[PDB]
Amino acid sequence: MNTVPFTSAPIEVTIGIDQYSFNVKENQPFHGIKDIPIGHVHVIHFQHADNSSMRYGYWFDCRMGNFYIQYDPKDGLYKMMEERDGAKFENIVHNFKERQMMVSYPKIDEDDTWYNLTEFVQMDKIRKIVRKDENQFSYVDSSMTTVQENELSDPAHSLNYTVINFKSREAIRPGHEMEDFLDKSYYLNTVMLQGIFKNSSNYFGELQFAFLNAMFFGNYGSSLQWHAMIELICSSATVPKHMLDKLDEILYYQIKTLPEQYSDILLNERVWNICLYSSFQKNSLHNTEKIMENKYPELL
Amino acid sequence: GAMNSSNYAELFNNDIKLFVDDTNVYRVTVHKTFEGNVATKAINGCIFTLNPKTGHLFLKIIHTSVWAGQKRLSQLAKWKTAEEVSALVRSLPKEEQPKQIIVTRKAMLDPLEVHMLDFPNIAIRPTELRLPFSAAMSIDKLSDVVMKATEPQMVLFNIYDDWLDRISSYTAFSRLTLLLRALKTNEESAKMILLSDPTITIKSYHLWPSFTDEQWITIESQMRDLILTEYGRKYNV
Repeated sequence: MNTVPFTSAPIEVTIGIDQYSFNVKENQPFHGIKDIPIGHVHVIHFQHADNSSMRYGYWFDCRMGNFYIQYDPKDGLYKMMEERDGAKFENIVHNFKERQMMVSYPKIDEDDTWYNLTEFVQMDKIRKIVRKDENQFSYVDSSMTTVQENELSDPAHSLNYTVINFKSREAIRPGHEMEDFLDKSYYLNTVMLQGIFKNSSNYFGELQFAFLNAMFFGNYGSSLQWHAMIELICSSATVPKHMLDKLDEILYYQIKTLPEQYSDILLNERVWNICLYSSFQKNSLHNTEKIMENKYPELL
Repeated sequence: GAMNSSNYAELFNNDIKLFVDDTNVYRVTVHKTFEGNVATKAINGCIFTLNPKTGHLFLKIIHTSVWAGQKRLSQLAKWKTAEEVSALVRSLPKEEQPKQIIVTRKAMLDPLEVHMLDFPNIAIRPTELRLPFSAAMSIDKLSDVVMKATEPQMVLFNIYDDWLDRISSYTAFSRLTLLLRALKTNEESAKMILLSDPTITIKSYHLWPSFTDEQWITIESQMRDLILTEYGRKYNV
């Protein structure tokens, strides 16, 4: 189990750790989160009590270093930092636990929720989407635009998701215009899977990282990317049997975890009615369709 | 963006553009079979591609053989249209390719866009206008060349005859569409009106009668009267 200590908490803030969150009061003696399951990626995120705008946070993996939070009063935010002195870090962690100033990552043992939302998410792939290679952890926030969005301004602070565009030369082979635009299997299986992602696990991981950025930061471009990756598959007549069964699980947990009140801005009506009822794959997402009908019948 | 009554005079500036109308590309007759089911029989059709500034019409004839062995023909027909319009553009000198293509039905946007990917700087636009180009097969000489075709074929016309020698393209297009509107709403009456007088003929190289300026005025007034009468009839107004 791992620990992320905080130096202090100088300002009132709601803290998230994966799908959990806690309110922390200004200068409350709060010094970090313990018991964080090793083995997965994690995200620790922030919403100031004063600015309900700009949710921001950090994706990280405890196997890649000792990470801690410290508020910066020049930049006005909780910053993730890495302690390179292992001994110094055990020393702080042990002292705070002894003083019991830390909340415990509150995992229910039956619950695979987080695993199921990050199964294919790798930290090495994250750090290519959020390029900032002097850091082992990755910063994301509400307002960061994607590379495709930048095309239709600052590249250091962009999300470099894989560009999908149904009306592009990439997606459409000359002479198979109608075929390739109605049946995207070529684009999914040769261009994207064999071409760019190399395997379905990397595809699935980006899909999953995109949803979680949409859900946790309300990142609009990340929601766009998520829905594009779903549509590409659902509009493909030929998809490995193993990918469809894994997608149905992937989406199930994503729909299951979403805040009910956010279903209006996080779920694109068109894409879901297409995938569930019109596409090639309309009969192949049996768990996803059942949970959508029972939780969000209005949207369909 | 969409073409509508507001940006209507853009059609007559010097930026090259084409209308595409696909309504007569896939044409069928419906009939009963011996067992008493219903079957369709396709007939030859056409793509109505038109430069409203100059009157040049590119009449691409769609031979029934194009459909042989295909499914979902009404959908196929939108993709064929896009394929043929693309081939036309590719066939034109650069300085002649259009800067815009206006589709008369929003279903053509996606197929043309896909087929026009090689021409990113040609803008594909829909329209809100209710243009009557589906009546183009009420123009005898056009219906004849489509119905007599024995293979795929492209045939060039000027749909304004020589009108532009005396009127602006604004006025030419308005006469064209008033004419086609009348043919659409009551074909028999419209045609009666154009051809009642045997002494006014159609030149071999023309589509319409060689009316004098004054006679065109009587004609246009008759077509208007026709259209309004048919409207009163349709709605009991």
